[PDB]
Amino acid sequence: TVRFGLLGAGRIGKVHAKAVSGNADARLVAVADAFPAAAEAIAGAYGCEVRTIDAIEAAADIDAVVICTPTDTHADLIERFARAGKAIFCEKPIDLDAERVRACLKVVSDTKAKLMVGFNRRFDPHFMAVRKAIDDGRIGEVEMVTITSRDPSAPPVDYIKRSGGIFRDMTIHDFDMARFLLGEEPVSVTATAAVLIDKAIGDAGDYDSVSVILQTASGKQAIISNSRRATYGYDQRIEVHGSKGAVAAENQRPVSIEIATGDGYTRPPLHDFFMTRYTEAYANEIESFIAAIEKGAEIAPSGNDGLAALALADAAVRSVAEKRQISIA
Amino acid sequence: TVRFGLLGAGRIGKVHAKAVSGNADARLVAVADAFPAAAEAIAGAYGCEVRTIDAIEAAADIDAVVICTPTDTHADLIERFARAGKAIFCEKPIDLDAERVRACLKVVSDTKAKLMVGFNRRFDPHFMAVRKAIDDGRIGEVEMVTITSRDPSAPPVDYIKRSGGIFRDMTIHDFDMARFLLGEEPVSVTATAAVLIDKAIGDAGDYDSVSVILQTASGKQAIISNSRRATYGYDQRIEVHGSKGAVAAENQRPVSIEIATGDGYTRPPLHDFFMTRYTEAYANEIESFIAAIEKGAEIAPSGNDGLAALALADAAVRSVAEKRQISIA
Amino acid sequence: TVRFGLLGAGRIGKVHAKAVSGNADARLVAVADAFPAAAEAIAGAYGCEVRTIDAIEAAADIDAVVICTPTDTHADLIERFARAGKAIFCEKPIDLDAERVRACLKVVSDTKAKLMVGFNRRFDPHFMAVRKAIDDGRIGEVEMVTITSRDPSAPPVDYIKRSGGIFRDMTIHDFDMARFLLGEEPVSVTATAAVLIDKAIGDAGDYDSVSVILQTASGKQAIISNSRRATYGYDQRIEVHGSKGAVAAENQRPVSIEIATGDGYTRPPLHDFFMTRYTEAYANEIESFIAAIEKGAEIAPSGNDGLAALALADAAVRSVAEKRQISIA
Amino acid sequence: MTVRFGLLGAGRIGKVHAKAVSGNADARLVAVADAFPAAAEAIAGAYGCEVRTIDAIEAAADIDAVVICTPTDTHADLIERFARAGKAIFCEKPIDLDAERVRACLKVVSDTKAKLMVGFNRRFDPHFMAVRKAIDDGRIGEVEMVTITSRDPSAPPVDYIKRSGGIFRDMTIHDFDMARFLLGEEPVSVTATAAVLIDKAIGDAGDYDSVSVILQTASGKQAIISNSRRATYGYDQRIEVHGSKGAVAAENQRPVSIEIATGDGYTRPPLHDFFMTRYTEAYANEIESFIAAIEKGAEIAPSGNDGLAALALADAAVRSVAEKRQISIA
Ligand code: NA
Ligand code: NA
Repeated sequence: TVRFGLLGAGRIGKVHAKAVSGNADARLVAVADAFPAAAEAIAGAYGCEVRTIDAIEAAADIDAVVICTPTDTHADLIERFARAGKAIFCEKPIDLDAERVRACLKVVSDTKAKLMVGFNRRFDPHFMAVRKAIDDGRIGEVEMVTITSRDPSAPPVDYIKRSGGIFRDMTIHDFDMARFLLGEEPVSVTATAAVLIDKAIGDAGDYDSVSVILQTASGKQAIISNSRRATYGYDQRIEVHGSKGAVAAENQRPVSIEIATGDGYTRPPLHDFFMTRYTEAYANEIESFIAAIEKGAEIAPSGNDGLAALALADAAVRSVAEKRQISIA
Repeated sequence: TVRFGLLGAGRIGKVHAKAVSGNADARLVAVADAFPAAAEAIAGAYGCEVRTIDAIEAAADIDAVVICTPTDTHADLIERFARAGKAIFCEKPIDLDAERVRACLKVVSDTKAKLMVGFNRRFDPHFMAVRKAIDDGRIGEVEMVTITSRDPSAPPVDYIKRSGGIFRDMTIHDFDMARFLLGEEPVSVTATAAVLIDKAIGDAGDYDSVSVILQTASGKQAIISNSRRATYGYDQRIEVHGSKGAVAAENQRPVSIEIATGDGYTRPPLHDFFMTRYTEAYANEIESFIAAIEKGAEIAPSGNDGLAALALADAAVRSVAEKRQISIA
Repeated sequence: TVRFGLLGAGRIGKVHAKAVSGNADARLVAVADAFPAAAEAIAGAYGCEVRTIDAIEAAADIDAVVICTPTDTHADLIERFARAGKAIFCEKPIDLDAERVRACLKVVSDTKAKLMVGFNRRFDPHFMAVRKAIDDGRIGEVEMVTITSRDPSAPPVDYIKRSGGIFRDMTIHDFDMARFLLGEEPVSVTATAAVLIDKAIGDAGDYDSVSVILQTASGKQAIISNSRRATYGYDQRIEVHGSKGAVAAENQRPVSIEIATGDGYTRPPLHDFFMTRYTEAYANEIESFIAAIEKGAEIAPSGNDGLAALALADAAVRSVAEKRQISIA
Repeated sequence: MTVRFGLLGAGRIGKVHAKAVSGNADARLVAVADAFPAAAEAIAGAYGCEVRTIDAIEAAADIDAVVICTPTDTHADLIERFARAGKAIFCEKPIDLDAERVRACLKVVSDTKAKLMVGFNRRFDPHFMAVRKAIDDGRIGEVEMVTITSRDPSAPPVDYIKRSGGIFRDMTIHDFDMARFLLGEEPVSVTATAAVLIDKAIGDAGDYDSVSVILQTASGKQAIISNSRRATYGYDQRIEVHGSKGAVAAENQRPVSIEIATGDGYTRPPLHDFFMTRYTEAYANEIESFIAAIEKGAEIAPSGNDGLAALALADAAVRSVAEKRQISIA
């Protein structure tokens, strides 16, 4: 069985701890975090040791690591763990700077490391079923993709300043989803953006409401709509229109009931955020990773996928600034 | 009693006739049409006269006209009937050339004439309830609009050649819808396009699958998605995300049943023909005209709504060709 | 051209007058009612005559009659017009007393008259589609039928006293629906009942909340649920489970929008009034009556359908009182 | 503290509880038993617990609680034995098919102050719980009329049918419990109909496969229940409650929710095959509630009396079909 070390014991870390513990072929061996209480919290809940990042790098009883530390640490930590011969799962992003990313990937290649990036949406049972429908020919040739993502609320200002901006922090999942759904590469990005929700996000130099169109060489188009706040919860919809039809995945909620009164028919709001919306996705993610470890199996999403997504995000940022379509090729 | 002349005895003409005839405050006095069998059938159906356009224009027993003739006759007809002192309902568009439309409206302004343009979707009960919800404060401030429209099949190449292209012929309804749903004027347009469905359309100098982002001065965004072909029928969706919540209108189908087997739960496809989808909007549209004549209120959608829609289409054509964001004057 | 007399100028009469007039194969010739002004308002609108019932019965220029007068006149009027050789459409029921109904139908049979009873739900587009799915074999052999009907508001006591009680007045439509969906005769009825909504209904000797199970000789079962009051509107559902799958018809509302907030996703309530739900069914029913006259066609729903549905109501009453399953002779 | 569990029975239902016990943070699966050692071994293999005998689990100091997933004819005796041995007991439905036997069993459970929860897992489903909570919160006013539809993907085999006590005792039993859960009051009368519409071999075995039931309470509230042994579209599990101020319903669940639209229509996937995947959250919540009962001493629901009450409704349904009349509940 595959022995895991977890780095980062915050929201994202907890979600991965659960997934690892839930997986029958995986053992969660140690946790590390800057805040010791935060690693202890997970150590208790799951019965694993607390350790330093250094110690996990050094330990021969760690086959793989899961990196859920802050954004600034990622590229460094991947390189370190690839040097030490660990299989690596790293949460988005590899880095905010595309050149730093390329450097980090050279190391992975040179060390022959297994790296999976965290685009968890590719492992959602619902979104997977959309992709399998496309693969089975149910909608013919893909033509037009529509992706709408709305977070329940914006992060605080401090996270925004470090985050790399909405396109890189939020829209990046959707850029990856567009690549996942289209079946081929976007070669052009045009984007609009505004600050409609909270001035303070503008003051920090970010946007909170963005719209994007990507186009491939064959003309297929993907439209992305993003908003940092929705009162009804975590909006996560995909839709693909094709020559033979369309396929969509509806929004998920934790509980599905309906109450009818003179005021109408009411169903509950959506999941608060990724923690509960993507529980099954996290389990499928870890399982894929394990298959990619214990067998020599194709890793996806790869380091190449994290870069391509950032490339689109960078190209969107510029599109907004230069008020025009930005080539990628 | 409002005395009507009808110019155009085709499919739409037949509908508007039905509406006018059955309205208690209006009478269909005469019909004019280049197809003499078509004008005769309507005359027989509603016991009114067949007249030439000239006779209807010069007649003293006609208070208003419904213009359902081909697009290239619209501007000229509007000017003539304004000068003759009739009130005018014209089917979209006024003309295809912005410059021509401007000159037409100068004539409507100077004659002080009543002109409604046929943007029927403003009169759809479902879309009207969406706008009403926004008016009632139910979603707070409008932030992001998404509009999806897909026809059940492409037009024939002869129709395409005199249509003025997808942005002017199809998307024009969505541009108006966007203005209807946004609080505000769009001041920028950006667009992508392709020929995904039938190369005969690309040859004829047109696109069949287009995407459009519009932004207002306050930064509000509307996204428009159009496809000329959808095997599942006539797809007409609007959604508006706001600060307090979101509102949307659902697709319509002629019967609401569901059959469940080992293959799944299946509901029928949507309407296979636009006129069946919009039977109520066409009725409300004329009813509203006839009512706005009598009390003599100011009219929407108006000539300028006709122009603004077209200019937005014009900017979309440029935006694709110039691969950049185009500003509205 | 089928020439009609309308007997009864209340709200139902007005709707039926519309249907007859608008039909290319029918003319509304005369209208009777106990209140002169009611009859005059209809006749005047359709440019036809006010006549006495006696005159319509004697008249050689009347081919068919629509009966919309009070229930206690139906059996007598049907007999009269059957003897007079007119085709007959009668609003339910023939009479509240099954022996009286049997007498009426013997006269109908000896005179070889044509009689349709107004079980308008058989002509609803949605319920017809369900029945067509069954006829086409899409659910295999019918096994289990579930019918739910709930009114928006309970009727006033004076309505109740002349209604024959909930089973004869309300459930009667569901009993006919059951026969229509089962495609074979129920032979047993088991029912329960209560006064849950308004004690005044119980004080008048009636119930407001009832449950019924019908079973056929082959063992197929239909369950019926009825409530006199639902704050969410006029609930009318049918479901049929069969050997290969199941089929259901969904509730109808005036507009199809949805608002999402932190309180959840809310669709509007159902129609608040029954005639608004059944617009098309009333139109189809009359259309189909007129086509059956033009042809020499077999008229359904027939007098016998009227009797069969009442016999089920009578058995339900007795089942409630005697706490047992009642066999239908 | 950690609750130490012995599992008795390693079939389908046993596997589902193994998973739920395993998945719970406060519990450890220590021992499995089964009459077929391969089946037990398989569960021991996959979870790293021991294969013991039932006698051993009974005598074991290192067992706090048992989950009884053995055949139905062993339930009442096993409950009495583990009650006397001081284990907390979770028992899959039924306690017994015979109400007098159930009564004798509950007397032993009461005399030994044993903790017994019976397996009406539907009460722990997040969707059904939220229906009940909405009713508790007053969102539909006073309950008036309940409608429950349950349809299995396909019928069990004849050998199972013959030892099952028949469709009312074996299938509808869950819906009788659900009706009591939703109504808030006891049914006092049962009237039912039945037939063999699906497979004549069920009828030849003395059972029915398609049944309809109406329950009524003293205040007049009514519950209609519809059951079919076979639905091509999967495991149909719906509840609906009409009240004075509105209605509340839980829709069916399916494993994947997508929609494909073509000229043929808009198609969503079929439902869950069976209880194994439909009720995974419910089985977690149930074990969680059982542990809470063990840890805090809270009174248990679904209790022994709830198992008895559902069986008494089933017995009344059987009589109602045979006698063609409404049967009152003692
Ligand atoms: Na006529
Ligand atoms: Na555990």
